[PDB]
Amino acid sequence: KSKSSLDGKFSLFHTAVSVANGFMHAGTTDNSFIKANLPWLGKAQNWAKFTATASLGVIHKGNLLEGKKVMAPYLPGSRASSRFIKGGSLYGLGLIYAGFGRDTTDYLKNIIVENSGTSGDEDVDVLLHGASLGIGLAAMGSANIEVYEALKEVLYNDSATSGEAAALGMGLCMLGTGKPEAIHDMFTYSQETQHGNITRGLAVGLALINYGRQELADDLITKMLASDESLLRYGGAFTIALAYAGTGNNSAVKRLLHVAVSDSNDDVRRAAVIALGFVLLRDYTTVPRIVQLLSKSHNAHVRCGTAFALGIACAGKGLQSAIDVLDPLTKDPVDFVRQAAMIALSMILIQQTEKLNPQVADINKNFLSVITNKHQEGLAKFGACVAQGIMNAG
Amino acid sequence: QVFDERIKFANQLHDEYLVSMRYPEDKKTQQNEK
Amino acid sequence: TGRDDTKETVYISSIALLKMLKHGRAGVPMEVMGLMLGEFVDDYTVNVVDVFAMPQSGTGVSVEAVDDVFQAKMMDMLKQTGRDQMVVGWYHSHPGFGCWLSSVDVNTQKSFEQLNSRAVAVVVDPIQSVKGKVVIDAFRLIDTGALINNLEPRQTTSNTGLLNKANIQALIHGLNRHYYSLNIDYHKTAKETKMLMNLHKEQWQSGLKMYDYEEKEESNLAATKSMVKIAEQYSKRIEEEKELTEEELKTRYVGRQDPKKHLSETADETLENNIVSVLTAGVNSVAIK
Amino acid sequence: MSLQHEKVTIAPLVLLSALDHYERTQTKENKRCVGVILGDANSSTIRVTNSFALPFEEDEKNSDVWFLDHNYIENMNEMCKKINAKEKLIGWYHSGPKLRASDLKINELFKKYTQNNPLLLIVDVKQQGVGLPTDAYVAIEQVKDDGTSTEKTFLHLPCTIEAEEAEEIGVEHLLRDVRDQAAGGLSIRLTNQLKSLKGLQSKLKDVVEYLDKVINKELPINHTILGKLQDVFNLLPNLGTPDDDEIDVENHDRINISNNLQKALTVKTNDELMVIYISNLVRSIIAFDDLIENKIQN
Repeated sequence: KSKSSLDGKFSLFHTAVSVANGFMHAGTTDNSFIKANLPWLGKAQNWAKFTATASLGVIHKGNLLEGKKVMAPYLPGSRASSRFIKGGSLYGLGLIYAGFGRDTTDYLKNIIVENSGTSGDEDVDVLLHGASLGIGLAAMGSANIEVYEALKEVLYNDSATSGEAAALGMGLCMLGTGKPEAIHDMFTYSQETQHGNITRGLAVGLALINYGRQELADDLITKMLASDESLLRYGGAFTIALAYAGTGNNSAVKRLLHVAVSDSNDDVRRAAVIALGFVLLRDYTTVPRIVQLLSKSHNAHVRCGTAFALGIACAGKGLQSAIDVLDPLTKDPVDFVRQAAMIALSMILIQQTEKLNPQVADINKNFLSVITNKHQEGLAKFGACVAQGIMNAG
Repeated sequence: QVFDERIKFANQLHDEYLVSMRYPEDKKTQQNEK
Repeated sequence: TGRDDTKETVYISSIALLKMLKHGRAGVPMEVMGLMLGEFVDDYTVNVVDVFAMPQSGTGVSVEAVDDVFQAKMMDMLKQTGRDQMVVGWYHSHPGFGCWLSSVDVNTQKSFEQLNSRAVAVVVDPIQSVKGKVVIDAFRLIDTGALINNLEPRQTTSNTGLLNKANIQALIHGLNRHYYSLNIDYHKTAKETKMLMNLHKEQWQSGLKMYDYEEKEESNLAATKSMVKIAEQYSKRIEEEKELTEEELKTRYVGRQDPKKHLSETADETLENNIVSVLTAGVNSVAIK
Repeated sequence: MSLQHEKVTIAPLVLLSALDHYERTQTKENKRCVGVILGDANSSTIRVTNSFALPFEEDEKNSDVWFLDHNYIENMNEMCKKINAKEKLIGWYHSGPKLRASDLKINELFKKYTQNNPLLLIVDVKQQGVGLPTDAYVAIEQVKDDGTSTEKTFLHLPCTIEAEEAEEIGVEHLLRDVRDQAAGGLSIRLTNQLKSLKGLQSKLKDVVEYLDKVINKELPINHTILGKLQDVFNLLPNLGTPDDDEIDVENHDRINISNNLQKALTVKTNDELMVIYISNLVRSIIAFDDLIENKIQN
C-alpha cells in the first residue's frame, strides 16, 4: 500500500518507504520485496539513492556470513551506476558489520588515508562522505586516536560535502573521552569554517565527545550556549543531553527550560526540548509531567520537540499519560509537529499488541489514512510511513 | 507622613485580591460544565 | 551530473537589507533595481555582503536597464575601495504585487543566468507585506528540460525550503516554474547591533529635564475633574449588571462606551506621570546642591 | 554660506553604514577613513540619507601629509544624483575618535564643492557612551577678538535622529528587543533616569581632571572656559531659601493626587473580584446539573 501511493521520482517519497522497509525486515535477510519492486528502487537519484543502498544494511543488521558478499557489487572499485551507490555502500557495510566491526575498520581506513592528500571531482567527494560514516560505525567506541587524526585531515582538505560526514564520524569513534585536545580544535575551527554543513557537524560532535562526563562536562556546556552563533548553541543543548544521560538531575532540567524560553533562534528552541528526553529516562513517568507545560507553548518548534522527548523517554513500556499529550499534536496544522508526533508514537508503542490495548490498533489505522490521502502534505505522508515500519519492526 | 500610611494600606489590598481571584475559577473549570 | 543543484539559501546581511528597503520604498510604485555583491560558498550558501543601486529607468526593470557603461564606472570605483566583488545576483522590487516573477522579469533573469549560474532574484515587497516580518522571497530560474523530467526534487535537496502559498495553486505553480523559494536569514554582528540600538544622545539630559511647572498644575486639575464626569457614567453602568449573559448586555442596551475602561486608563496614565515628577524634582534638588 | 543647519537628523542607515565602511577599507590601528556623506540639507533640518567611502591614506608622522583622491568624489556623486536628486554633496564623515585641528585641512577641500558649510560628522568607531557615539559639527566662521582676528572653529550642534517608515520596520525586525531608549512606559522611564544620573557623574569627573592638568602640567590658561565654570557656581541653588519651602508645598499636592488615583484603582480591582465571582456562582449550578445528566447518559 505504501509503495503504490508513494512514487519513486520524488526523492522524499522514495526515502520514507525505503527506511521503513528496512525496519520491517530488520535484524534478518529478506530482499524479496526489493527485487520484485526493483524498477521502483532505480528511479531514485541523488541522496535518495544513497539512502536506498544504506537501507540494504538495515535489513541485513546482524548477518555476517553474507555480510560482505551481498554489498560486494556495490562497493567502489566495482561497477556501479553512480557515485551515490559507491558512497552508501560503505555506510551499509558498516551497519551489517556493526558491533564486530574491527575488520571493516581496517578496510575502510585504506580509502580515507588514500584520499586525504588531495581530492578530485565530485565522485571522490561523495565516496569520502560515505567512507567517514562507515569508519564511525566500524570503530564505534574504540576511541582510536590515530583514526581521529585522519579524519581531521578530511576537514582541512576541504571538500565541503565530506565535511559533514567526518564531523559526525569523530564523535561516533571517540565517544566519551572528552579528550581535551579534541574539544579545543573543534571549537576554534567552527568559527573559521563558513560552510553550514561542516559547522552543523562539529556542533553535534562537541556534544557527542563528552559522554558520561556528567559534572566534568560542566565547562563545555556553558561556553557553547554563550556563543552568538546559533549553530554552537544548537550543539550546546545536546552537550547537556549526552553528558548527564541516564540520571535525573535538578541542574540539567532548569538550564533547559530556561533556554527554550529565552532564545529566539527557532532551531535552538526545538533542540533543548528534545534534550529533556534523554536525561530523565531514569523515572520515565516524570517526562509526561515535565513537557505538559511546554506543550502549551504556541511556538511551533517547542511543540515538535515535545513529541520527540516522550519518544526517547518511554521507549520500553507504554505510558497512558504520554499519549494524552500527543493526541492534540497529531491534529495540529503545523506540518512537522505532526511528523514528529506520529514518529514518536511508534517508538513508545513498539511491540505492544493490538488486542491488549485498542489504542495501539487505532494509531496504526490513523497512519494508513494519512498515506492514502493526497489532501495531506508530503511531510506528514513521510511521517506516517516511517512510523508503521517502526511498529511492525518487520 | 500621613499619606504614607494611606498609600501603604491601599497597595496591600490590591495584592490580596489578586491572589484570591484565580483560585475559585480553577475549581469550577476542572469540574464538568458547558 | 551528480551536481546537487541545491538552491540558494540567501544569507543577506543586515546592511544589505536596510539599503534595499530604502531604495525600494522611494521608488513606489515603479519597480527599482540594482545588483548584489557578495561571495558564493558551499553549494547553497550565497552570502550577500552589500548591494549597489542602478538609476531608475522608464522600463520598469528590463534587460535594457542593464547598462554596461553605468556598471563599468561604478565597479571601477569600488575597486579603489576594495569593495569590488563578484556579482551573485540582482535585487528588485515588485511593490505593487506580492512576491513573484512575471514574464518580463523572467527575461531579465535569463540574461542574469548566463552571467552567473547561481544568480538569485530576491523580490522585496516592502509595503503590502502581510507579516510584520518584511515578506521577501528569493527565486532562481530552473530550466525546462529538468522540470519536465521532474528533476525538481533533485533541485530541492539539502534545503528544508520555505512555503509560499498566498495565491494558492497559481502561486505554487509560478514559484516552481521560476525557481523555488528558499529561506532568507540575517547575519548580523554585535558592532552593527549596538549602533542601531542607541538612538538618543540626549538621554542623559532629558531624564534630568523636568517639565515647566505651570503645566503640571494645569494638568492635575484637568485629570481629577474629568474623572468626576466619567464616575457619573460609571454609576449608570452598574445600575444594570443584571441582564442574562454579559455579552447580551453589551448588545441590547449598548454597554459599549465603557466608562470602566476610561477611568482605569486615566487613573494609571496620571499615576505614572506623578511618580516620575516627584522623583525627578527630588533627585535634582539633592544631587546638584 | 548658509546658517541653515540648526538640527541634524541622521537616518539609521548612515550610522550603520559608516561603521561598516571602516573595516571594508581595512583602516584600523588608529587610521582614519573619510567618506562622503550624501543627503538633503539647505534647510534647518539636515537629513543624512547615505554615505560612501573615499580612498584614504593616513600618515601619522606628518599630519600635513594625507591622501584624498578629489576627482573620485565628484564622478561617483553625479551618478547618485540621477537615481535620487535628494542626495547632494552635503559634506564628509570622519571616523573619529576625536575632533582634530587636522580635520580643518580636509574641510577646506570639500568646501569648494559645497554650497552650505560642510557638515563634519564624527562617527566615533570606539562606540563609547550610553548615548550615540556621533557628534555633529558645522564649520562656523566668526569674527572674534582674543588676540586672534577672525576665528574659524567647529561648534557643537546637538544630535538627534530621524527614521523613514520602511527603515524603521526593518530596525525592529532585526531586534528581539522591545527597546529601552524608547522613553516608553513607567518602567522604561525610571530606567532612563538612572542612566541619566550615571551619565552626569562621568561628565563632571572629566571637568575636574582638566583643571588639574592646568595647575600641574601647565596647559596654558584658557580664560574662556573658567568664565563659564564661574557662572555654574553663581547660579547654583542654595538651601535655607523659602524657594525650598515652595517645592515642599508643591510636593504635597502631587502626593494628594497619587493617593486619590491609587484609591480609585482599589475600587476597580474590587469590582473585578465580585464580577468574576458571579460568573463562578453560575458555573457551580451548571456543573451540579451537568453531572446528574451524565449519570443518565452513562
